[PDB]
Amino acid sequence: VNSFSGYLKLTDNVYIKNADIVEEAKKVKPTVVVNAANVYLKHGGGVAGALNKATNNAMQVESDDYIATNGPLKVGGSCVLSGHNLAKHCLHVVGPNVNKGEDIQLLKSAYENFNQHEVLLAPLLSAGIFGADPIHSLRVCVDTVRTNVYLAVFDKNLYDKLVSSFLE
Ligand SMILES: Nc1ncnc2c1ncn2[C@@H]1O[C@H](COP(=O)(O)OP(=O)(O)OC[C@H]2O[C@H](Oc3ccc4c(C(F)(F)F)cc(=O)oc4c3)[C@H](O)[C@@H]2O)[C@@H](O)[C@H]1O
Repeated sequence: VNSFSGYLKLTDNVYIKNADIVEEAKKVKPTVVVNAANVYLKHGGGVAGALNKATNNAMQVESDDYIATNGPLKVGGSCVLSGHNLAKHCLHVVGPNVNKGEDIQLLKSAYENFNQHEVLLAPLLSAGIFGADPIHSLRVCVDTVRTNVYLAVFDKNLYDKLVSSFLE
């Protein structure tokens, strides 16, 4: 249905809201919801952990099946799997793990996957356990994605810092 509302428009195509991406998915019912994944699609926490939990582990079983057939993803790569009860499709995207020393330029490649989809509900890739600077991730998203991206930022403190950092 893609009935997004409450988002602050940052650019022609990038929108931001302070919300839980799970809550937004069940209110919006988007065509595509983005997961901030690892290369093994092991959904152990953060966005992935919340999305998986909202699918009742169904997302995890499907993801294991994908990994069993294709093997781990590449950092910066993606794969289109089922959205289950949250969306039509889930676009799993692997941002770089900057904490481990992975190349942050792979964050451009990660966001580039967004361009194959007309509208996405998405988180800030690599901005959590992967330790990428939140402002930088939003900048690469803005500089990279040309389709319509609705970013759900769970943390209010981070949301206010991104809005003022961008719209100011
Ligand atoms: N519900 C939400 N809705 C909207 N936005 C949200 C939401 N929740 C977070 N964000 C925000 O999204 C942005 C991205 O953060 P993420 O950490 O989800 O993604 P990432 O940085 O690209 O790293 C990718 C990895 O994370 C996941 O693995 C883990 C594993 C363990 C933990 C643990 C702990 F078990 F070790 F303790 C604590 C923890 O907090 O997170 C983990 C992530 C996933 O399997 C992948 O391997 C941040 O700005 C965050 O603040």
